[PDB]
Amino acid sequence: MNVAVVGGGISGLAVAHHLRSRGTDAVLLESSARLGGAVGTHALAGYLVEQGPNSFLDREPATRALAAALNLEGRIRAADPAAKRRYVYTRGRLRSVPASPPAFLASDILPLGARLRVAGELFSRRAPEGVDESLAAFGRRHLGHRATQVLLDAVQTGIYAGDVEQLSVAATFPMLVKMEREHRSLILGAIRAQKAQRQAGTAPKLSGALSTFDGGLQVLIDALAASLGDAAHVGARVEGLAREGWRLIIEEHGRRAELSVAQVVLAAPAHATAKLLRPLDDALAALVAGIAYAPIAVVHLGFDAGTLPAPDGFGFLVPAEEQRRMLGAIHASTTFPFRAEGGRVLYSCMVGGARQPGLVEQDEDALAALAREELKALAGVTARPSFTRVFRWPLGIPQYNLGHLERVAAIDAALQRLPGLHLIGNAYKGVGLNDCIRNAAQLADALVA
Ligand SMILES: Cc1cc2nc3c(=O)[nH]c(=O)nc-3n(C[C@H](O)[C@H](O)[C@H](O)COP(=O)(O)OP(=O)(O)OC[C@H]3O[C@@H](n4cnc5c(N)ncnc54)[C@H](O)[C@@H]3O)c2cc1C
Ligand SMILES: O=C(O)c1cc(Oc2ccc(C(F)(F)F)cc2Cl)ccc1[N+](=O)[O-]
Repeated sequence: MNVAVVGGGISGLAVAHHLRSRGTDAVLLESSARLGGAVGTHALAGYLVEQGPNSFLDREPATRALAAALNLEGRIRAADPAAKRRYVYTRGRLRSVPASPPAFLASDILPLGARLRVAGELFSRRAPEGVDESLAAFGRRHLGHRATQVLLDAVQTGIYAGDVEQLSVAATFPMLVKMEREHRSLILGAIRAQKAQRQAGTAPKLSGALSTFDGGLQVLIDALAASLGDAAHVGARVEGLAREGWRLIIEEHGRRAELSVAQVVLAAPAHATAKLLRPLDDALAALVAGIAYAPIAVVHLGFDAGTLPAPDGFGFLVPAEEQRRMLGAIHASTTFPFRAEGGRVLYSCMVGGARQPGLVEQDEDALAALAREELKALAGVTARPSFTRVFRWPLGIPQYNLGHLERVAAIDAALQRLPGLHLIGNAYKGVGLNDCIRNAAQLADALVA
């Protein structure tokens, strides 16, 4: 009858909520003093600043179903007035990322032969057979070297803070690999997909717009916390589990307690879930423990109204070949004007990632100085900030590197030999908010069986 959920980030919260909304009592245990995990918005100095995540793409049904179940649909906010441009630092300046194929062919984002080579994606050679090919290898084959170096590397940085040479395209971009399987060429697949839809409606159509909530993504967290209420325990570290069924040893209020449930859902990060799995299956815990994370810091810089202009666009990204100490920045106030009061301008700068993890081990003063130097060199920002807030995440973002899918497949096969045990979270089948929520609901539905 009962389920324990371990971990209270978006995945754990969404699993417990979906179980309870279908009449399965779930208890959730969070080791921290607060729910949310990576998600957290802070009201400071006239800003709403985001701990980690800033937005979701309003294209996932599960996230809309969850907002509806939580009476949040009217609190969903779209991606700013202007602010539809993306920039990439390449060849000495911030350069606008073209949004259409005709704008791309006329653009200076890449040299002429390299743009012509992107059009030659029509003639892409077959994928290597039976090979878990990298993102960078995938790009060279489809796009050319220049487009991969600067453009695909940028896209990858904004989502995973990873290494383009190490990421599995099949794990990181399932839909690109599927289109490749069906159509070889991505351009061909798109032409054909447009033909298909243009040949022949109850619920409203999802815009795919870059979205958040009126008070940040904290609104979603506060709402899950209020929905679960007593069923979700804060400052409850799980330090053991074993068969009996399933018994959890919990450390709440500085003391030991025990809990007995029919089924356990582990929604903690790979390193923490591996620690719990070790006494049950050493080989399984090693698989789980082998999932790499990339460290990441966010440096928020607030500016008094008038001291600099409002930066155009959602933000910018910087390719690894540029050999810079910053990954990119939002443009938080341009994108979402409600997250800053009285004309104040907020940048949220991202530092670290897979290729420079050591920068995240620096102190906040040094990270703020780094962000200011880089923002000067790349964006031309000379003004002095009146606000500074640094968050460091050095358990960082899961890296779906070569061999990831076969790892997760072997993680799944080991879980079958352990009835009533289940994994969920950003480590396995999707890093983003939307993936976590969709995967969370899908597990919850399958448990009521
Ligand atoms: C800076 C950055 C920017 C991001 N931007 C975006 C973006 O804008 N869009 C997007 O879609 N995604 C974004 N993400 C990714 C996304 O936010 C995360 O993948 C997601 O929030 C992770 O949720 P989770 O529930 O799976 O894990 P977590 O949030 O890490 O939650 C796991 C929880 O389990 C707890 N725990 C660990 N051990 C125990 C224990 N033994 N007992 C009890 N509890 C335990 C931890 O305290 C933690 O709170 C971003 C991430 C980073 C950090
Ligand atoms: O969403 C992006 O792709 C984007 C992300 C940025 O910052 C990050 C946000 C989140 C992460 C994450 F998720 F990897 F932690 C990395 C970075 Cl560099 C900056 C700029 C952009 N952009 O499109 O112009």
